[PDB]
Amino acid sequence: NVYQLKEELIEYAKSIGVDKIGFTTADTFDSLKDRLILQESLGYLSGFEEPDIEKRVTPKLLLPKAKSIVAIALAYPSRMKDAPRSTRTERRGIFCRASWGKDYHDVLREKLDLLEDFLKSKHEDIRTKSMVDTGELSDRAVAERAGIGFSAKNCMITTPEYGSYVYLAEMITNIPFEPDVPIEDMCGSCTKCLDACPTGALVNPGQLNAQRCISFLTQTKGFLPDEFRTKIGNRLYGCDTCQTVCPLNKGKDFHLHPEMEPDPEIAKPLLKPLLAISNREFKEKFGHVSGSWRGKKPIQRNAILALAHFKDASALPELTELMHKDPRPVIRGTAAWAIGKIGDPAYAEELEKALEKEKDEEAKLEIEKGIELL
Ligand code: B12
Ligand code: SF4
Ligand code: SF4
Repeated sequence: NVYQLKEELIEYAKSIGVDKIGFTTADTFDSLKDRLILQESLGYLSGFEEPDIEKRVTPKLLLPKAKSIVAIALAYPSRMKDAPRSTRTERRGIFCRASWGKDYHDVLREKLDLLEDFLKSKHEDIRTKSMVDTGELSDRAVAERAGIGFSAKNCMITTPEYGSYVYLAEMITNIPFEPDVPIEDMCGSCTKCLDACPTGALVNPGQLNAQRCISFLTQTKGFLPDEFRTKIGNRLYGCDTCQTVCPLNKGKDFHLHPEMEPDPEIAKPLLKPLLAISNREFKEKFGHVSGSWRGKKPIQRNAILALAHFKDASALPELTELMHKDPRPVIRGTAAWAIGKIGDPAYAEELEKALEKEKDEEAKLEIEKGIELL
């Protein structure tokens, strides 16, 4: 009976798109509770995590009389088809693979709704609650305890077949499902991702300092610390370095979902046109990816940084214009710093005037940096 519903569940989920499905109890995550406290004690959290730890570790708190959690995983493409090249005159920024195509929040929400629609169709007083959307449980912890994948040294849930290139979601039920078994850790003594990390955010195997992680830094709205401005590179959103360097991700590129296929002109877009994009055009071009949930402001800021990284002298006029005209202190200051970083002394005069007019001390401080660089 219960076993039968489980088999019909697995069978149906694979037919609608789910690449891997797992089962676990609705018991509390004791090891997670301690880790969250420990990570915060060191200040290693990102601030994007859910504040209340109690809700994060107690499945029975979110859903009364719950006895199981069903975890799913969807593999996403790692290689882009017909990707344009970042030429000298036309530099391009890059979005992380976890932001290629349609937002995985919407895709995974659609799959769980069907899975809930499936359980309700049986009409057996079944109660569920999708833990996607927002956002309390630890998707990684649930996945590991449901045999979806093992927690690798780069904090990534790594599947044997699809590697780490998978989106995770789960659904709490009141069904006495029989749990699966956590798979063996296949990292061994390898430490490639730890050394390959540009900022050394992976201070320890399976331990991340999110404050140093580029993936988090690209999503911040304030000024980026100078120690990271030269290490962000051309990344507009997210960072795939500790995944691409991984041997378990070698030869892993699944195109099993058409809506996940990246649009190469927005996945790897030209840097300069992003400097002059409206709110309307941004929501139209990028509003359907995951990397737009903070707005255009952090992305535009990273475009300026990426241009200063490339020293695109042809961007100097537009950078100059943003320094004087843009209503955002973060943009004005970043542009000014970029102008100095590019190293064209002809624009030194225009930095001077802005320094007089600027009232925001942080932006005023950034202008003084660009002046120094010349
Ligand atoms: C906050 C957040 C971030 C933060 C920090 C993530 C982090 N590493 O802690 C930032 C903004 C940096 C980030 C980055 C990324 N993230 Co993110 N992020 C989240 C979010 C909202 C919560 C994660 C969290 O609470 N982390 C806190 C840590 C402490 O716990 P945890 O990693 O979730 O759980 C593990 C640890 O606690 C560990 N742990 C427990 N006990 C112990 C004991 C020891 C000794 C050790 C060493 C570890 C350990 O085991 C748990 C299971 O693996 C989740 C969604 C969700 N609701 O879970 C997505 C999520 C984790 N992120 C995801 C993605 C895709 C990414 C990026 C790859 C995006 C990108 N391309 O840049 C990077 C990866 C960076 C990296 N190397 O880890 C996916 C992961 C998919 C997968 N297959 O695993 C998730 C699950 C979103 C989703 N729904 O699919 N993200
Ligand atoms: S996503 Fe990039 S910055 Fe963050 S831990 Fe991985 S390699 Fe380091
Ligand atoms: S690079 Fe090595 S240590 Fe890092 S996740 Fe891959 S196998 Fe594990």
